[PDB]
Amino acid sequence: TVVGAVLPELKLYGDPTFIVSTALATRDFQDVHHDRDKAVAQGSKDIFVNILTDTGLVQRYVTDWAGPSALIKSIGLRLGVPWYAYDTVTFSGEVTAVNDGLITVKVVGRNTLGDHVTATVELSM
Amino acid sequence: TVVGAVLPELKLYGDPTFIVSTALATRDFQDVHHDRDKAVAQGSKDIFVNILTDTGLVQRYVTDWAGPSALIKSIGLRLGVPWYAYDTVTFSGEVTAVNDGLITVKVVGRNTLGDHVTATVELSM
Amino acid sequence: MTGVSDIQEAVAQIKAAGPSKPRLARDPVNQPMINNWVEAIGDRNPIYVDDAAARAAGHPGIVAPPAMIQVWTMMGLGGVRPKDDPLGPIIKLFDDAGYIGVVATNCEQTYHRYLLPGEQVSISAELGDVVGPKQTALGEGWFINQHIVWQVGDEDVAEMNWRILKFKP
Amino acid sequence: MTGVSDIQEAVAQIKAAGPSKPRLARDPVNQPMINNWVEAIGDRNPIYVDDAAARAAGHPGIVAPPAMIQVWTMMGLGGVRPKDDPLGPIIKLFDDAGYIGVVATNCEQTYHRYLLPGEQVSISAELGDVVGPKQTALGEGWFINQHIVWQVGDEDVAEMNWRILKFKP
Ligand SMILES: [Ca+2]
Ligand SMILES: [Ca+2]
Repeated sequence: TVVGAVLPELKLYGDPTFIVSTALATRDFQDVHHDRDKAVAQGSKDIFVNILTDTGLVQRYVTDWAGPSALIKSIGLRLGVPWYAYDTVTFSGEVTAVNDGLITVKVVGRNTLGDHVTATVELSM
Repeated sequence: TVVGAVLPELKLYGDPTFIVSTALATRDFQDVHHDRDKAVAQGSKDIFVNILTDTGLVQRYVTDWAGPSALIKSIGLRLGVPWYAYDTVTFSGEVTAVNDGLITVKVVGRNTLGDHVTATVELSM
Repeated sequence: MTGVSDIQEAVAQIKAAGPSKPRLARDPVNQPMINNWVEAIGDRNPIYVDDAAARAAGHPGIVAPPAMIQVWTMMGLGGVRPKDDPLGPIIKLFDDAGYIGVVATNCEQTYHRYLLPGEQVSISAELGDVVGPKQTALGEGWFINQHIVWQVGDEDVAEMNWRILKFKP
Repeated sequence: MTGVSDIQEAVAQIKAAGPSKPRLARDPVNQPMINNWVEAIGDRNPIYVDDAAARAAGHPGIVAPPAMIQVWTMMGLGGVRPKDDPLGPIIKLFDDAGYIGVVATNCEQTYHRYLLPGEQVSISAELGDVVGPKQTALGEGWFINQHIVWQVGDEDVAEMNWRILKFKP
């Protein structure tokens, strides 16, 4: 691949089943990802996607494009606006670096509230 | 044990985390056990405890009393009023039969709405 | 098609197809899912989590909770029943006849023996008695029984007879 | 006790205790929990679920998703951190100083290799740089870094550097 190559888009609808099932599949039982009343009590609008799911989706997004042979070396997240129930995050990608067979991808996940997550991913072929 | 023996009481608070975590631990992803808006849309007051969790609690309630050596032979449920978020179910028990080393227990789970579940359990020592 | 004698005939037609072909559980009986379940249910019974303890009560080693039998073969997120599951045709039949509502009324499970981690379960389903029309608190309806058998290989290890009410609201 | 030079001293005191003693994951890397995760995440990468496919890409057999590393050692329902986890003291320190709010800001994970079903992971945590006080959109606060290492036995297999902001709302 080349620097400046853009990954295919991926849009994900954050319905409650998605938010709850991903949080519990990452064994994250914090009430903010499945209990709306506790989320609201703690000052959030609704339940929201957890950080481990962010990591997993970023990983998925890059291997969706790179394919099965890709070896994920690192995933770096800068956390942004919340991904609340019924919001849609759009992942966009751009290759930023290629060197010694080590690829670096900048990933941004955007929803209605703005930039939900910014990610730097390092991988092999 | 003897016919007419009463089991110790067990009260369970159905907070959302309990309702959601038990449903997903029984691999029941129906939206009525974790998505309040879908539950309300389908005519329910709130999310509610699923039937597989009922079965599991009835089992737990009887082995809590009978102990580790008990062999559960059968669990029969007659389904009653819903167990909604924030309602408390009280399990009460009564031994109804003893014969040939086969014990039969009648279990009732009661909450504010009334009889949530009625159960007949058969076990060995 | 049209009416009660026709509903009886359709039920008989579904039954004539016979039980669904055995469907294998996603996973064998396994300790991580046992752990998730006893964690959430709050059942501290030692025999589900401790090999040594699952012997004072007379088992070989850790056994799965009997009430987990249905968990192993749950369809999962977004799963769709196979075509030969009689549940499908029977719901479709009664929905079309106007009995659009549904509630479960009874669930009876029988456990022939305890299962061990590593054992893999299959499920087969058959239509049982279909009774109706009857007048109920929720309206006129038909009570439908389904009979489920779980096997480890060719060994019958558990079953479930459960009943739903399909009704006119 | 009282003030910034004292907060710096307290941070140094926590660091002097050293990293938490390795805590073992509830389960080994295992296929059922991999299945739950790829199911929910919607990642269809064949190497997580098919031994044969986890070889065309060059692995021995099925490998766990790298991003699952933190999942294996999650505390679980109602779990409580051990006393030697520096996270505890550091939150307590800043809460008492009035920096009662918290948000995560950065999470960086490094994967030295892929893990295989059956491998069992341990986790150790250490306090990294603590920087403050700083003026932020959420108010005055301190940025706290924590450094996590995962091992299979004595082999370093992954790490996480993550950062939180403890602030006055
Ligand atoms: Ca049988
Ligand atoms: Ca390292």
